[PDB]
Amino acid sequence: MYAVFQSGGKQHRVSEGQTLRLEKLDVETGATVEFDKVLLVANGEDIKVGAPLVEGGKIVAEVVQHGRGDKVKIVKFRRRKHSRKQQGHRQWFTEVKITGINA
Amino acid sequence: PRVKRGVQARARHKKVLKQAKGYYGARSRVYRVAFQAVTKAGQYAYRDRRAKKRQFRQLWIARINAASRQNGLSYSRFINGLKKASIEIDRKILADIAVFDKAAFAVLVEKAKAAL
Amino acid sequence: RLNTLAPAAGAKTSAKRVGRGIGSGLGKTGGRGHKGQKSRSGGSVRP
Amino acid sequence: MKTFVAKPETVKRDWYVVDAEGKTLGRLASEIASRLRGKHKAEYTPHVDAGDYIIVINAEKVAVTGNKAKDKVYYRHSEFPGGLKSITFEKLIDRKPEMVLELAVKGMLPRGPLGRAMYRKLKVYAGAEHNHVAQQPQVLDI
Amino acid sequence: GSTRNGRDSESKRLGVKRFGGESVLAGNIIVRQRGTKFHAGNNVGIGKDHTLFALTEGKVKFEVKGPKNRKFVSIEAE
RNA sequence: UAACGGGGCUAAGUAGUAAACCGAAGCUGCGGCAAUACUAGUAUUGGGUAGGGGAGCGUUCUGUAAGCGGUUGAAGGUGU
RNA sequence: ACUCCGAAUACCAGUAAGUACUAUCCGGGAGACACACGGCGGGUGCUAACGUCCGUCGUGGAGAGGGAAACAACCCAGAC
RNA sequence: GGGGAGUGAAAUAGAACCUGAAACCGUGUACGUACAAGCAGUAGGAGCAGGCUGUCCUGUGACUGCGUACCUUUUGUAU
Repeated sequence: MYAVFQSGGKQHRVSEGQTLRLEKLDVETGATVEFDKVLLVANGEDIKVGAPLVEGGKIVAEVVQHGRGDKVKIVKFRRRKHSRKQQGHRQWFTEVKITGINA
Repeated sequence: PRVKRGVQARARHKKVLKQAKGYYGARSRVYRVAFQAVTKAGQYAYRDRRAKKRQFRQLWIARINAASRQNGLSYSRFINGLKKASIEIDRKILADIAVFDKAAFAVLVEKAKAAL
Repeated sequence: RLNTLAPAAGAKTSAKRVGRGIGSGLGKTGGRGHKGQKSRSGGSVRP
Repeated sequence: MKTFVAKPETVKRDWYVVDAEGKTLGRLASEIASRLRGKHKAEYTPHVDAGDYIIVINAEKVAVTGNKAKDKVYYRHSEFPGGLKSITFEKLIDRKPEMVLELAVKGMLPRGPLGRAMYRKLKVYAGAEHNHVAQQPQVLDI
Repeated sequence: GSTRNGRDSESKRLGVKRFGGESVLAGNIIVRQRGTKFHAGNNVGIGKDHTLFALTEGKVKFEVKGPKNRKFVSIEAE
């Protein structure tokens, strides 16, 4: 059984017991989070498709960790024009473990 | 007071050289070539972080088109169908479904056909 | 207390150091522009 | 998380047999070319040959519209000075039937290592027979 | 292999300096002209170079008047 | 070849009609940073050469310091 | 380099709404005064030139991204 | 010239002698590489090899997309 939900600005096909990193959520570590916006549930041949959302769709998950992702370096370099610029980036994430998928 | 540049001068050079590990020839050994190399790698990395988002979406669309056409609908008609059916599943998921759950894809296609 | 004294905010200002790279914003030409008399060492024009 | 990737080890490539007789060269070639890439599969991975073996029979019977039979010219340069060689469609169908379609497909496939690999999976034949009974090719109306 | 031409005077910035409806102080030059392209009407003087200027404060008014249908600049009391 | 980018095309050309879709660092979504206004939140803004302005990092040396750390291992070097 | 006539625009001024930190003034610091192409109005040239000289607007310069095969200066569009 | 022995706290402190960087040159090991076209990377990515224990880490990198160094000087430079 899997379901598709919307978190961050993104969609996530997820199954129970799946850890996955999302855009930072305003939730404490250890917390339960219930995602309301479920687009599709699938238990075997039985496929509930939302239009947009599945009616009683709820994915519950535990907040594992809030973290910073591995650094990205931004290099801007305009050749022959004496212009260069650097900038680091670490994107914040929330790790969530899916506990339950309610169809 | 007189400042000698050695210790810090080396640290800068070493930083770049460490970023140039794995490049061919001078590009991993020689600071003047490595620096140029590590800069162009950063430039490419910026351009490609954008273009990754384009490449992946093209791939999904190509896969969804394959799957839809196996289920007797064009990609173009399928997306319209889904829109009309108010199904807001992304191309990334659709393409995941087309590979991993062919039956569900067919359902979505049947829903899409009905909307058209 | 010799380790605790400090100038007023605004009192001290770092001098301009031309020709120390791109980031400073005074690299290369050192704010002299490109070529001409005024860019040359000893290239001032009599008021 | 990550988009699926077809694995060169795992990818299932099916044998098919296409009859070229009476088919527009180009229109035929474009379909074959897409099948060789595996654009027709949901597992289509650009860096992997997940395509299908295509046998073509009756390649000498491939059709062409207009005055293309007498006017379509195939060029080759030997790389010797003044080493350009021309043959028309009709003459190349006589000399080397199979080349006509193979050339068509080759153009429509990507350039480089993988694209050369894809073309390897095209087995064109002038007659009605082929040597790949053991591969048990399915008929395919392309 | 040369030009007998080459020459031209400096442009004399002639023209209407204050148009219809403009508020002018006494003295303000209104028109700079060569001859009386515009004639002086009420509350308007004419200089030696035929410069029309406001004799009084008010609003510039252009007007065709008279048997020759000549244009006149006047200052209207406002 | 070499005056469709190529294959190739008799429509995969040209004109049109209908309804789609693809398509950018544009717009939107989600997360984050900054400038400037306002009242921490809003609102706007953040391509950039010459150039102006602002804020910092690190180096040597002086005080702080006969303090503090150091042969139970300093500096330097080389990895993580 | 004629005018019995005569626009569109543009400009000057006034009145008025809405939007906008705009306009102006006085100081500190500059840089620049080789421009390019494209559109439009022209001179020159052959209504030749990736020619040349002006007017005006755009882009490039100092601007990435998508399109135009590839293509500063074209089309779309401004990259925290 | 070296290897032992011995000296020394230390002998990769042995006189070509404190530290002992880089260029540059070797030996060994892992992975790749003999149908493949270009600023040599980048985004992706199989396989293999080491760890640790496979929605890990490390090394390598078949294959795919994209991609003509830097500086200077210029209207404008892959040039």
